[PDB]
Amino acid sequence: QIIGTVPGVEVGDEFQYRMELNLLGIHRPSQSGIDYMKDDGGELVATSIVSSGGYNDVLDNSDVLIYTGQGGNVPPKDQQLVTGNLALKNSINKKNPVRVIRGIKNYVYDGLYLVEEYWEETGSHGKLVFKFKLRRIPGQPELP
Amino acid sequence: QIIGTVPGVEVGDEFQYRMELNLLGIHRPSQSGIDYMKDDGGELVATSIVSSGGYNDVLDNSDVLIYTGQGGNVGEPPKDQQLVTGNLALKNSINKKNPVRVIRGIKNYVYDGLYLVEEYWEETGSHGKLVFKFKLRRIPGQPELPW
DNA sequence: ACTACGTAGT
DNA sequence: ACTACGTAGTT
Ligand SMILES: [Mg+2]
Repeated sequence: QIIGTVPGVEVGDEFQYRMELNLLGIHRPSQSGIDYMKDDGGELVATSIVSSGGYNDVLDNSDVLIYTGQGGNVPPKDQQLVTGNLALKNSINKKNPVRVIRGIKNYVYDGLYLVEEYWEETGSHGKLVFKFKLRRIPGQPELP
Repeated sequence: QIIGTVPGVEVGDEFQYRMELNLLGIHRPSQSGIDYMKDDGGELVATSIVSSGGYNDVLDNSDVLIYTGQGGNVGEPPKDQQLVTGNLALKNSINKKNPVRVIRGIKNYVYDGLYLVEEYWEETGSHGKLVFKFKLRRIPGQPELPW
């Protein structure tokens, strides 16, 4: 469970399957968009996320990414501040890097990001959704 | 769609996940336990099976394997398994006497070698619905798997 | 647009 | 036993 850059894995590096990410230690979950662990105080923190179209994420060509939280069937219900969602929230204060893998060879490693903030939105269904603002840490190579 | 031994793939060779099997040409389906094709005459035949715990397969340490058919919600309202697709392929493979690759789950999968399908039968489970069982015997003369 | 012994953590 | 940004081959 590495935080930050993983040996041998360069920005721009591509992969065909979620499990290749698992093998390399990039992203563990087979399916879940968010991977996390415990810190040196047992609070949850985020290590990596996947944005592959599973939700309505905002992936322009900028250093900022809006990542939707997980859950809530997205019969609709409120997303919840536990697990990955929680991990991501905590990662704002912890200011730790988070690997970002983007879907498109179906996945590219996008580099490191910090979680700057989060908020709740209320969708059409009437239920709660989380949104996380991640900014790409400066100084890294660029992905075409 | 190869029948029998696949180049480079030796008995005892291990694999972490199912798509690796697909890549090597060992077992094509992403999820399904049975892989098949059509023969010179367009009848279905089986090429490989996976036994990973998805059902109640009998996997002692012998040359004989009891493999459960697919379907019927058995891995969700119970119903009769049906003699089509893989099940059918496996049935036909009894007469055709062709080898079938066997991959066993446990690095989560091992190649177990080649087997022949010797017979099949129907069982009636508690639910009251039909299930197929296939008796496969390991072809003699192959290396052995540790266990 | 389906069936399907997927698959890694609560 | 459930949760969850998973996949091939349509036989
Ligand atoms: Mg069909």
